[PDB]
Amino acid sequence: KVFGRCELAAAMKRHGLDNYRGYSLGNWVCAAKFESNFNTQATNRNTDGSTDYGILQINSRWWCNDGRTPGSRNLCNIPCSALLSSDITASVNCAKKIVSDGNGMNAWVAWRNRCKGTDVQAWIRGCRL
Ligand code: NA
Repeated sequence: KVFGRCELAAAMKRHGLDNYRGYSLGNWVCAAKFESNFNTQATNRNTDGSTDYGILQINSRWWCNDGRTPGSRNLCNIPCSALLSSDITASVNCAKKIVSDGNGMNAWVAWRNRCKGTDVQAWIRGCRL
């Protein structure tokens, strides 16, 4: 599923991401824009053999099982395919664990490089929230 900007903002707010660990909803929408272009089915293979999955490009090295990332963990206790669903529940629940990990949203390269320090509220501007 490819979400609209305001459609994703509404879904993330319903699932409790607005101000989760102090990160405003615009931070999460900005991260999803630059990680996946709002596409739940996005996948990207990394140099280390791990893969990034879904709207927030969550990595198989630590967070999910994809059956082909040797010596990796599954800290969200999910198959990586769960992160590709039209329903963002699994991605949101796993993102909450990731952002609690120590480096906050710096865990998302696209957030650090393209969202951090910018007018992230622009990403929810005009939305009926
Ligand atoms: Na894994």
